[PDB]
Amino acid sequence: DGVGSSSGNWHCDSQWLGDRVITTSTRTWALPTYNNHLYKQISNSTSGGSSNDNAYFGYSTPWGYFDFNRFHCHFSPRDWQRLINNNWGFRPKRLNFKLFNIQVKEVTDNNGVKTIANNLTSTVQVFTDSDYQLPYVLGSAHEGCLPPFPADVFMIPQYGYLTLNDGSQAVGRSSFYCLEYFPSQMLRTGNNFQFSYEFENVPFHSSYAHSQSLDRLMNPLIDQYLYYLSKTINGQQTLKFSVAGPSNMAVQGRNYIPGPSYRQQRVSTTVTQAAASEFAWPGASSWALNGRNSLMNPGPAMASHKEGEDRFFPLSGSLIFGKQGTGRDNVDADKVMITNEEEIKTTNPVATESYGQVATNHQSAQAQAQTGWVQNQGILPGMVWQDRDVYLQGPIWAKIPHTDGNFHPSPLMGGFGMKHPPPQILIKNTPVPADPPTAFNKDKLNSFITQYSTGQVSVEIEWELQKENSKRWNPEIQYTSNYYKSNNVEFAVNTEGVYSEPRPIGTRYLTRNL
Amino acid sequence: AHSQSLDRLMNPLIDQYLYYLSKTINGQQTLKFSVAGPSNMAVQGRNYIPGPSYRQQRVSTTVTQAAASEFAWPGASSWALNGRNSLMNPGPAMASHKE
Amino acid sequence: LMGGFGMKHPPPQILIKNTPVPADPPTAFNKDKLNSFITQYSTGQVSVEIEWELQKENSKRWNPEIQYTSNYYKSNNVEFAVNTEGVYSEPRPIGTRYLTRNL
Repeated sequence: DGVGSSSGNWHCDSQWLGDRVITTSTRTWALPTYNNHLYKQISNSTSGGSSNDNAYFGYSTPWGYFDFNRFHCHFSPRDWQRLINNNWGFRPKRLNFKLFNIQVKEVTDNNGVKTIANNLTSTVQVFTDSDYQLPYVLGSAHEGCLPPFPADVFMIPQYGYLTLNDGSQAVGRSSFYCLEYFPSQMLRTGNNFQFSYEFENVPFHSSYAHSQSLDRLMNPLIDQYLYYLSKTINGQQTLKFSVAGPSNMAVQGRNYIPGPSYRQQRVSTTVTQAAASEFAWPGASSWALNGRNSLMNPGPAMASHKEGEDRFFPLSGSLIFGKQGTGRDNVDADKVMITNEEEIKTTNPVATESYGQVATNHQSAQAQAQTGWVQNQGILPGMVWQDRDVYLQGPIWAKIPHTDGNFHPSPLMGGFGMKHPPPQILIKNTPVPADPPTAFNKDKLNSFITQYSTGQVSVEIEWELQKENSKRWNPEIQYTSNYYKSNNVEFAVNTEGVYSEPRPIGTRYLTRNL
Repeated sequence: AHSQSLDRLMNPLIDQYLYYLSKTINGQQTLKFSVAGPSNMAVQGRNYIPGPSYRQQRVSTTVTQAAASEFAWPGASSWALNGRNSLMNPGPAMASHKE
Repeated sequence: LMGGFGMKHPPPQILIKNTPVPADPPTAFNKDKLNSFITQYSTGQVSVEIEWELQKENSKRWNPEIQYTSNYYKSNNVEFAVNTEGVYSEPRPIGTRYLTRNL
């Protein structure tokens, strides 16, 4: 429109209908100039790294991008509490995104002092990768998302991507992408940008915990009409059979079995434990691709620990969040928040235990029957399992890789897997050259006016709800704040205005039968 | 042919908001955690993992290699059906060799 | 208890704030919330119009009523006016109960 007219209003609210909840969040963003308007080839050689498992090749772009792939970007703690305490499931339906109130500033430095002024004629470029023609980086748990607290002003992360690499070198199959080779809208201070997106059909997330275990689905009062091998010896091959009943539930015939497993090493959170060695990488569970070892993290959805063993967690089978103010490198256990998936112990195997035992020979009068531990078990017919729970500060969705085949493409870090997820939204400040020389020079200009941009961003997502119809008589487990006095209110600001999330919040508090 | 690898789908410029177990000992169970970022891509959390496998024995096409035994059948990867051994051929789709 | 009209739904609170305008951010991404802002303030005009309903007096009282009135006697300043330095002052509290009616 014009310089003196706002191009949008501040929309931040949650609307709770019967089977739907609509979340709207608005944030103020700041966008600097990245790479000084240049594309730069990057690799482990340019970052000084030399281990082959950490080798890479790719490019850093002068473009930024908008990321809102975390639940706390849309749900307040109270809204999250309502969702998890009142619904058996939820899933995103549609998306509305807006950019408005664009403000481009120029920075001039004379001597140790910088002056900031408006550049009303400068432009900012925005486009969406609706055709998914660029590498998708929103499927990784990267920082730079919209802040959970609406009052926080955030910096737009720089967009970068990786391609095929051989050590620090590239190959002929490696691809280079120029983001200026895409049509993009150019916005001055009076312009705004908006688009709508429809989520593809995805299953409802399981925001419930099973009230029954897979091995306890039988009637505890009635025998089965099936027999099991009880005895074998007299005290001669004396085969004896008995009815499987309530007194021996472990040997009863069952129609379904627990889901797959990929065993994790076990770590205790108890201080004054002596470790026998440094094992964080040597003892790690891991998968190899083209000679590169990657850590299995978080791996298949498995129960974090057995009943009563909350002190143990899988070495890399659980999401680890950092508390507010936590450092980047080598922080203590009390500075991080270790999530656990104990709710899925009713259907999924324990992460730090073998799946089971399998016969490994033919027993005879000369050879005793032998069994072997199954540390990793693939998918078998009749298996049932629960996917990893999602969290308030955890990811929402991920892009299913474009491959010939996949099985249960639920993101392993939690969330909804989609072939066509919300498109990447890329933003960049248009370069503004400084005064050029009065004589023609064919070289590309390298002198630009120092600029940055700021504005507001709004994203609205409609969520579909799956209401609970339980006939359970006794009250359910519910997420609740603790009344006991404390120096600060949980999920609030401190005396210095710092917002903090004191604990990870799952979704599985209500119960339903298996 | 894919222009990206499954273990290199992250942004090479931005850290993850997830932590991994870095250290354990002092040099006492001293648990230490660090942010998974571009400097250590191998330990970053990932949503998808490579497909299944059924390991094959490795053969070199280079002449003047000495083999330790006749292994074309004894070293073979194989599946059994009703007491009959059949060669795993060509088996699951797997990369023929490393880079 | 301090005087006035009690309402379950009084005039709503009107809240106003200057939108923060960040200063120049660093050229390398940092996940922390921005703490460098351009120093700003805002000014403008505000208008409020209120319609009041009146209850007229229908007294049959014969003698004149008590009325609030200014005092004619000379003074250095006019009551409810500005001083020589332009300072406006309210010299006394003024109630509302001067007219009379039967009990």
